Amino acid sequence: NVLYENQKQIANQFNKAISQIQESLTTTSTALGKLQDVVNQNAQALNTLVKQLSSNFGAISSVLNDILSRLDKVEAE
Amino acid sequence: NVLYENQKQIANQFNKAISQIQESLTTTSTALGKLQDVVNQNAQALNTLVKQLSSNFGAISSVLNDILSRLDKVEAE
Amino acid sequence: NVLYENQKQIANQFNKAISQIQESLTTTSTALGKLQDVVNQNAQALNTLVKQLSSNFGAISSVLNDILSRLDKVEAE
Amino acid sequence: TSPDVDLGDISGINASVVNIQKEIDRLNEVAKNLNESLIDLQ
Amino acid sequence: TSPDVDLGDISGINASVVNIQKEIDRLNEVAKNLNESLIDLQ
Amino acid sequence: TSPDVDLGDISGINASVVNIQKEIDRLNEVAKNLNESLIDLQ
Repeated sequence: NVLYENQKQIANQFNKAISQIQESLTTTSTALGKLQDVVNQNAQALNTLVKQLSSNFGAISSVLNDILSRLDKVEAE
Repeated sequence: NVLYENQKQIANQFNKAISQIQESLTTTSTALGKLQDVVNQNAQALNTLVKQLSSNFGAISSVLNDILSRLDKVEAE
Repeated sequence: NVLYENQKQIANQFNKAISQIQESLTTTSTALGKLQDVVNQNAQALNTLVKQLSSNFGAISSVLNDILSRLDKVEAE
Repeated sequence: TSPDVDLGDISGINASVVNIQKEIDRLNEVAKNLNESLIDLQ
Repeated sequence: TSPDVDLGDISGINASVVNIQKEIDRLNEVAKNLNESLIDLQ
Repeated sequence: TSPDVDLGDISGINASVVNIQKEIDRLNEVAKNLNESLIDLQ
């Protein structure tokens, strides 16, 4: 009754607390998933950006060199 | 006394362990906040970068085309 | 025997559950470490990118201005 | 007659922002709520 | 005789992707497994 | 008389690094410390 209800005290708490812990674990899992998704999207964005930039600098380089060569010749004649 | 102290064993542990778990939850929360802040700052940085780059490529494009047209005409006369 | 095994019920669960919680904490720690590593690598990548881009725009600016000045003079004579 | 340069348009590249504030806040709350999951053995 | 422009090659700059799916999934599992760590006091 | 090109200066754009090592390490420690929160029922 007294020390039989002392074993019923432990049980009500441990049960309720496990309910809180289970919730904390799924919340943590959800937060980690949301971070993984954005981290990876932004990685992709950056890599796409580098591709396009590397293309554009190739073109710019080539055109600048051509212009410089053309202008050299036009100034030398 | 013996099995009355057996219910006092369970309580000292469960209390101390909940103290550890509570700490683990706030530590996890702090870590997630620090990651959210940096992820978002770096997103912002990237977006600012794209803005400025898109501006600069517009200008570069326009100037290159003008130069090419000008040089064409100067070479054709 | 009955309420002495009621204190042996609590112990088997609390032990097994702490084993699950300990695992959840190290799993969370591992996940956070993997996110920190990628976040920081990608920060580094972005900063390296800005360095190189700032170099390249300096050069492009300088060359464009030189070409424009040269072409101005060639058109004015 | 020189062709247009035609650089690629990068203005559609976008980085996303994350929102886990709900989760962060909830973790702090669950930690505070484990106070009344503590035993008083009397 | 104008020297080549010589821009820097940025094509080796790479962002990495993260893989924590194993961990995310495992957290959900450990949460579900704490069901049979619950007491039935009889 | 052609005006200067005047490109925008991007050199102030900076990505930040995160430091959660304290937290990562502490999680591993709290896990190890839950060993002496285990019961020996005797």
